[PDB]
Amino acid sequence: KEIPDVLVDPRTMKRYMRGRFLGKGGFAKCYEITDMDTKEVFAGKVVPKSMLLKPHQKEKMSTEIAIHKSLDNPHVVGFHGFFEDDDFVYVVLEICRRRSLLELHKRRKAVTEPEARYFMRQTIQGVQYLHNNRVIHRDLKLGNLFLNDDMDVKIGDFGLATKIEFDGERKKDLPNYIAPEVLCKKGHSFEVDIWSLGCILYTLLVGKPPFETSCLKETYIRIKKNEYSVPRHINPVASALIRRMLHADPTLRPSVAELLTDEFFTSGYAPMRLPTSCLTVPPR
Ligand SMILES: COc1cc(C(=O)NC2CCN(C)CC2)ccc1Nc1cc2c(cn1)c(C)nn2-c1cc(Cl)cc(-c2ccccc2C(N)=O)c1
Repeated sequence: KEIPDVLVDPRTMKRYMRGRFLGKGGFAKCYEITDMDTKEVFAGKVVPKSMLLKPHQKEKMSTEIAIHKSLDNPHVVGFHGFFEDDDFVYVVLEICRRRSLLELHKRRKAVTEPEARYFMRQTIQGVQYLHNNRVIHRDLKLGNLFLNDDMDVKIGDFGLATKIEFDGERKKDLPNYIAPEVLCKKGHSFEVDIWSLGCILYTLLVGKPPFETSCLKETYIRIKKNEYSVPRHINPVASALIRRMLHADPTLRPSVAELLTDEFFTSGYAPMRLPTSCLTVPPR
């Protein structure tokens, strides 16, 4: 079914002109949308109701919107309202004009140490806010680390995110870099996100995923067993941090707060801004 050229809500009663198709994710298709009065530009996820004909799936999306709406941080995707007409359910989000950290990784392979510091730093900051407000992301990947014209990392996609309700809650229900305890159904918590970060750091510094195999089932074996190695070519202080962040036992992975203070960040060069050049070539 045809998607409207102009998107109006009812709510805020603003008109959104559907512009260039940016891409797709699952059932969602994302278009660049411009505010018809203010000319301000946003990135609107478009989901058809036909995708959420089930009440079960319809929840997962209204769980996600619930959490995202409450968020407000320079390292999280700005949530800017949601609405629906009869055919589609729309979500209006912060435009990130430099794709994600994936497209960067694929085009760059291994990035330099001082870069990964900059990207980790920023990502871990937004992960902190998330944890401070009692949220777990649970599907942290390079495709979720969005970049804008300033090269700022801005965490997105909460389709597998939950918010903890009581003190020491352990979650059992239900992703890319899933932790061992997510697999063994032993019950997960805040420390699954640290594992994703440990992975991301690896993937960045090394140039390939740590549990990267051709077969899907093979991957799940690799993780459970704790089957990885950091190539000798990596800085010891960096491999060290990587190894802690990937520890088998959840209760020994570093806390979000303990990450920033770690030698890795505080030992070598850590630039405060990166040029757009980095999207294709190493910085000089
Ligand atoms: C303006 O900067 C952008 C350029 C491009 C780009 O280079 N597109 C090319 C893709 C291939 N086609 C053939 C030509 C155009 C994509 C997204 C941009 N910006 C952007 C995207 C955003 C957001 C904010 N800003 C938010 C918030 N969400 N998304 C978002 C969300 C989901 Cl679910 C999908 C996708 C998506 C768009 C394309 C490919 C892949 C994906 C993908 N699956 O991640 C994007």
